[PDB]
Amino acid sequence: KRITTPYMTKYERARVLGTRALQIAMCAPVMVELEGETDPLLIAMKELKARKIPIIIRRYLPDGSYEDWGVDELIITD
Amino acid sequence: AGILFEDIFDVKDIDPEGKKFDRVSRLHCESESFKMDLILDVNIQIYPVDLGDKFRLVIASTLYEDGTLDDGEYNPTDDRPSRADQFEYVMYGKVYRIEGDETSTEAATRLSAYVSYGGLLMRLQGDANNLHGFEVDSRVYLLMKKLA
Amino acid sequence: RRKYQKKAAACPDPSLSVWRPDIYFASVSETFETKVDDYSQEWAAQTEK
Repeated sequence: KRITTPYMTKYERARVLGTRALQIAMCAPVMVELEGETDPLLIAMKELKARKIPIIIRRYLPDGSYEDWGVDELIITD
Repeated sequence: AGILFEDIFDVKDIDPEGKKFDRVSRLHCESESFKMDLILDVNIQIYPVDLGDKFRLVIASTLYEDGTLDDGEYNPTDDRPSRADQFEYVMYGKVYRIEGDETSTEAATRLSAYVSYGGLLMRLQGDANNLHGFEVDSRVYLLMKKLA
Repeated sequence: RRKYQKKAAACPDPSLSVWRPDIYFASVSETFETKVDDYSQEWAAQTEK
């Protein structure tokens, strides 16, 4: 188990959507077929809701020892 | 046929609380046959109405005399025999609240109907079986025709 | 002796204190469980009537 919580921490989703808009901004393979708008800020919702995020989130526990979390393992919800 | 209620009506007193609008009157009217009671708003501009006037009332769940419940959206060009062609006054509607019965009631006599037609309020009361079919989220079409 | 010394210790320490509310479900604090309980037995008896 983990002494963190499977649940969506707003800073995580926000910052890593910034990271993914960076990713597809620069040279990065297009996983989800870009249905029009080239901008990955508008396709970032598509990335996430299609779960094309192999990104490794290094949640850091009190000091040093961390966790790693792929964003699908959370409770991303409305 | 889907007459959810019907009655004949004449009015007793029009506005008992001053005239405080422009396009509406707040009617207070009573039935004779059954001891119902109608409080209703009626645009007097495009439908003048007086005190001593009499009119028959009905409240349908559809205006088709085939009684089928097919309604997507009023399409203005269409024409076929509907229940309106004998009346003089239409209003779409929605019933949103039925009050009078609190607990497991041993005699549910007085039950009220609360309807507002897109902004015009209507209050009718009566028994607790005649006034049935009236669920929540229950569209009805008020109809009316002044009778001599 | 045992019979008595059983009923001597505190109503155990708060839920929030032993169970971290992130992991474990339903980790409410005292003056909020009283609230949800308030409304539970205050609405049901209301709505049925």
